[PDB]
Parts: sequence; structure tokens; C-alpha cells
Amino acid sequence: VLQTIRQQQSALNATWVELLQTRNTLNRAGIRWMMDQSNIGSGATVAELMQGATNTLKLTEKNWEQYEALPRDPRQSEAAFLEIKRTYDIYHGALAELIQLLGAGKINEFFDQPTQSYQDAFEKQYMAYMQQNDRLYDIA
Amino acid sequence: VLQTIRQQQSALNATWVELLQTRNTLNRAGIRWMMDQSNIGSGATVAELMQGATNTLKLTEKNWEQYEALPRDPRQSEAAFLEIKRTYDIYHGALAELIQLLGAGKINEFFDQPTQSYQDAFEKQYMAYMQQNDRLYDIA
Ligand SMILES: [Cl-]
Ligand SMILES: [Cl-]
Ligand SMILES: [Cl-]
Ligand SMILES: [Cl-]
Ligand SMILES: [K+]
Ligand code: NA
Ligand code: NA
Ligand code: NA
Ligand code: NA
Ligand code: NA
Ligand code: NA
Repeated sequence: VLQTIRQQQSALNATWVELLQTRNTLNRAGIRWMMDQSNIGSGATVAELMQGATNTLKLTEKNWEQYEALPRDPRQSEAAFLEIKRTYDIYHGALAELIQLLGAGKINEFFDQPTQSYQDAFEKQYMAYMQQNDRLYDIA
Repeated sequence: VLQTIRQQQSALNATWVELLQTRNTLNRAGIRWMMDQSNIGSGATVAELMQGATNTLKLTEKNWEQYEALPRDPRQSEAAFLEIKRTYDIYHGALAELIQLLGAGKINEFFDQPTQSYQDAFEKQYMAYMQQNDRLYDIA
């Protein structure tokens, strides 16, 4: 009912969060990488931070696949779902690419990547779709 | 009453989400800082990143005061809210400290701060608060 959508919402939202956690951890690995170049390294290591971001990006893919396999109400928009998946797939792909640039030490390319646009296109769709699902609440 | 929950959950989630975008932005700024100091600055500027971070930390403050003023059902746990507040206030205050540290060139104190621990601690209370509200939705 209003619970099949509250449950589909929560799945999607754990994808959002894990993407945002992957992104931040990766940007931590960036600082440490830069410090190591200036031999002022300290705290968490590049290798450990990359490990957590490999972790949370895999968690991201698994949270996504669970949100897809959830059922959809017919009253929900199929173009919406497909636009959610288009932006996710760019965003996740972008974070998967950050993992490679850093391992290869491509700090500028790493940092010049417009992850922020990819994320914003995905956040745009997320916010729309939660409005369309909150409406389904208002009317049930 | 069921509507008053989703409203709470959405206000609190919006704070979470924004606490995470701020952390990522801050870490972006430290990479760029490090880069400026090594004369390989590219991408977005420290100044642009620090003003996004300043901006999103106020949105978090605001998102938070909106969640707080939403009426809390009597079946919801006053200790649970109090513990969210505790971990929220540590986490928020910590990202505020990161703004001051980076402004001051204090990159090691920036990178060393145990932000993860404050985030984890907030996320623990948030995950538990949701499962409770979700069991509570279930009942009704
Ligand atoms: Cl590069
Ligand atoms: Cl961008
Ligand atoms: Cl320092
Ligand atoms: Cl920590
Ligand atoms: K991890
Ligand atoms: Na943006
Ligand atoms: Na929300
Ligand atoms: Na600098
Ligand atoms: Na910029
Ligand atoms: Na603002
Ligand atoms: Na407090």
C-alpha cells in the first residue's frame, strides 16, 4: 500500500546515502594522497580510505539493485523510474571512475571530474520522485 | 499521526543528507588547498568550495530546526530524540570546526579530526530512530 512505496523510497534513499558516503571517503583519500606527496601524511591512509570506498560503492550497487527489484505501483511514473536510473548509472559510474584515477595517481583528473553535476542530476530526479510519492500518500 | 511521522522522517533525512554533502565539500576544499600549496591547482577553488560548505551547513542547521519543531508523537522516545540531538550537535559543530581549521591553513588538524566517529555516532541514532518509526507505521 503506502508501505510498498515507503519501502521503495527507503531503498532508494539508502542508495543516495551510500553514494554520498562513497563520494566523501574518496575525497578523503584525495587529501591523504596529496599529503603523502608532501610527506606530511597522517591519520587514515590512502589504501584504507580506498578500501572503504570500494566497500561503500559495492554497498551502493547492492542498495540500488534492491530498490529496482522492489515492486512499483501502477500509478507511479515509468519515465520517472527510468530517469532515476539514468542519472544513478552516470553517478555511480563516475564514482567507480574516481577509484581508478586515484589508484593511478591522477589527482588533477580526479579532482577536475564534474562529479557534482552527475550528483545534482541524480538529486534532481530523487527529489521529484519523492514528491510524486508523497502525493500518492496525500491521496491514499 | 502517520502523516506526522513521514514528515519527521523526511525532515531528519534531509539533515543527514546535507551533513554528508557538507563533509564532502569540505574534503574537496582540502584537496584544492593542498593543491594550491603544491602549485597544481585546478578544478573548483578553495573559496568556491568553502562558500558552498558554509551555505550547506546553514541549510543543515535549518533542516534540523525544522525537524525539531515538528510535533513528536507521545509514543516516540524522548530519550531517542535527545540522543539524536546529542550526536547531531557534535557532528554539526565538528564540520563548523573544519571550516575554521581550513581557513587557518591547519591542514593536519583538519585531516586528523575524528569526523567519521561523529558521523558514525549520528548515523547509529538515525538508523535506530527510523526502524522504530517504521515499526510504528507498521502498527497503524
Ligand atoms: Cl591528473
Ligand atoms: Cl560540476
Ligand atoms: Cl595543521
Ligand atoms: Cl574517526
Ligand atoms: K567502509
Ligand atoms: Na550543484
Ligand atoms: Na527528506
Ligand atoms: Na593553501
Ligand atoms: Na566551483
Ligand atoms: Na545557506
Ligand atoms: Na547536544
